[PDB]
Amino acid sequence: ANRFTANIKGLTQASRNANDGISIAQTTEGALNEINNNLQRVRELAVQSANSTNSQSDLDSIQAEITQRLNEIDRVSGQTQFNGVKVLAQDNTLTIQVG
Amino acid sequence: ANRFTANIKGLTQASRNANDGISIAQTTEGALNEINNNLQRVRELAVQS
Amino acid sequence: LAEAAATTTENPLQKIDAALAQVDTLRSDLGAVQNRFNSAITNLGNTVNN
Amino acid sequence: VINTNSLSLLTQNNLNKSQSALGTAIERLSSGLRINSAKDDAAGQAI
Amino acid sequence: VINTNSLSLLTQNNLNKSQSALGTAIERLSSGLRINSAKDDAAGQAI
Amino acid sequence: LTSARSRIEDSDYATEVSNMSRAQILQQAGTSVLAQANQVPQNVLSLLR
Amino acid sequence: LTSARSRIEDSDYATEVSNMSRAQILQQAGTSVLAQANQVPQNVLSLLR
Amino acid sequence: LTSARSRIEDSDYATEVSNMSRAQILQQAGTSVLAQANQVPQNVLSLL
Amino acid sequence: LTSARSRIEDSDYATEVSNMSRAQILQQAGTSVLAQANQVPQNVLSLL
Repeated sequence: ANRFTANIKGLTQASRNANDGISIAQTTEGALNEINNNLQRVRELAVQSANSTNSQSDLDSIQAEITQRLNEIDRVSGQTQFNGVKVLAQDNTLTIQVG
Repeated sequence: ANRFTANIKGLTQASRNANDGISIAQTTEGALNEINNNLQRVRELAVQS
Repeated sequence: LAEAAATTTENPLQKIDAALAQVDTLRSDLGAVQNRFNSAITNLGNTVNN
Repeated sequence: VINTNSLSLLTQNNLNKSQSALGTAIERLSSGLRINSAKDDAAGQAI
Repeated sequence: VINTNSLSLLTQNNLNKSQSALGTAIERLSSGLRINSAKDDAAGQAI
Repeated sequence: LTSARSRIEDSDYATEVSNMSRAQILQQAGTSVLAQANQVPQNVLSLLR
Repeated sequence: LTSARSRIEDSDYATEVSNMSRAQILQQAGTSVLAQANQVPQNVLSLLR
Repeated sequence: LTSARSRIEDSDYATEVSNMSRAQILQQAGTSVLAQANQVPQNVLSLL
Repeated sequence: LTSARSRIEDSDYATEVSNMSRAQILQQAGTSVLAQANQVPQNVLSLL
C-alpha cells in the first residue's frame, strides 16, 4: 500500500508538471507566431525595395519600417518570459519530471 | 500564482497604454495631412506666380 | 549589440527565407513536444486509475 | 467497497476526453483554419 | 472547472482579429482607395 | 496558390459543426452518468443497521 | 498566462464533488458505528449488572 | 478624440457577460454548498 | 467503413440504459434481503 500510494502521488504531481510544460510550450509558440507575421511583412517590404523606379527618399522610407519591424522582433525576443525564464533570449534545455 | 497575477495585470494595463499611443499617433497624422493640403495649395500658387 | 550596416545588403530575400526556415523548424519542434506531453498525460491518467 | 469509487474515477476520464475534443472543435470553428498551431500539422504549417 | 472559460477567451480574441480584418476591408471598399492612412503604405503616400 | 493554401489550411464548417454537436452531447451524457454513479455506494448505507 | 494560472490553481469540480460525496457517506457511517459501539459495551455493562 | 475617448471609457461589449456567467454559476454553487453545510450539523444531531 | 466501425464498436444507448435500471433494482433487493438475513439470527438470539 505504501509503495502504491507513493507511486500514485508522484504520478499525479507528474501530470501537473506535464501541464506546466504544455503551458510553456504554448507561450513560446504564440510569441514565435507573432514574430513570423513580422517576418512576412519584412519580406513584403524587401520585395518592394527592389523596384528600380523608387527614389532614394522612397528607399529610406521603406528602410524606416524595416528597422521598426526588426526592432520589434528584437524587443519581443528580449522581453518575452514565462515564470522568470526568458524563453527566447538564450539557448537552453529544460527538463520536466514525469516519472 | 502571485507572479502570474502580477504579470497578467501588468500586461493588461500595458495594452491600454499602447492603445493611447496609437490614438496620439493618429491625431498627429491627421494634423499633418491637413498641413500637407495647405502646402500643396501654396505650391500651386507659387507656380502660378 | 547590433552594428550599423555598412552598405546595401546583397540577396536579401534568400536570407529572409532562411530566417523563415529556422523559425518554422523551431515551431515544428514545439508542436512535436506538445503532442508528446498530451500522450504522456493520458497514459498517466490511465495508470493512476489502474 | 465503502471507501473510494473507482467506477466514478473511470467515468471522469470520458468527460475529460470529450472536453478536449470540444475544445479542439470549437477552436477550429472560431478560427476558420484547420491548422491552428504546429500542434496540428507541421508540414501544413510550413507549406 | 468553473473559475475561467478559456474557450470564451480564445473565441473573443479570434473575433477581434476577424473584426479588424473586416474593418480594413470595408473602409477600402467604401472609399474606393487602397490608401487611407500612413499605416497602409509608407512609400505609396510619398509617391 | 490561394486555392492551394485554402485546401491545406481552411477548415470545413459542416464537419466541425457536426463534431461540436457530438462533443456537447458526449459531455452532457457524461455529466448525467456521473450523477448516477455518485449515488451507487449509498445503497450500502441502508445496511448501516 | 491565464491558462497556466488556471491549470495551477482552479479546483476540479468533477473530482471535488466525488470527494464530498465519499466524505459525507464516511461521516454518516462513522456516527452510526460509533453509536452502535458505545451501545454494545453498555449492554455488556448491563450484563455485568 | 471620439475614438480615444471610446477606447478609454467604454466597457468591453463581450467580456462583461462572460464575467456575469462566472458570477451566476458561483452564486448557485455557493448556495448549494451552504445547503450542504447544514447536513453535518444535522448528522451530529442524529448522532445525539 | 465508418458505418461498419460504428456497427462493430459503438455501444447502443437504450439497451445499456435498461440494463442499468435492472441492475439498480437488483442492488436494493439484495440489500433488503441481506438485512433480513441478519435479522433472522437476531430473532434466534431473542429466542435465546
